[PDB]
Amino acid sequence: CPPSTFNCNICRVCAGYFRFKKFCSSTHNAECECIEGFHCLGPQCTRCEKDCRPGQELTKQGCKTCSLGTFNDQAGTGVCRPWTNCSLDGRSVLKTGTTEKDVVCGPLV
Ligand SMILES: *[C@@H]1O[C@H](CO)[C@@H](O)[C@H](O)[C@H]1NC(C)=O
Repeated sequence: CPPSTFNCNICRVCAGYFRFKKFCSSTHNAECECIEGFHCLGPQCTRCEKDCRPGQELTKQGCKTCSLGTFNDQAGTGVCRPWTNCSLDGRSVLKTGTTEKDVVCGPLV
């Protein structure tokens, strides 16, 4: 297919933020994937999106901010998880929660 051997047509080129997932051959077209530090945005991978910051998680529709009351301290990986509930643990709140940081509970009251 890169030399004219035509259903085979013209080969896709994977450059920049794209690299080759599957190389082109006589039987099939080349397939792209996103470079490390990036992920496919949409089902066909027409765009790449930068891996998510802390305070976000990777969904099927790209990076999304953690919903209020959840956090993700990891950069480029992990899931938004609920804040520690100090009250259920018999403790009080010493430092409040954020999208990036869990609540810090105090000593046993
Ligand atoms: C902890 O969970 C209890 C039980 O549902 C609830 O009363 C309390 O408001 C919760 N607090 C936080 C900070 O999540």
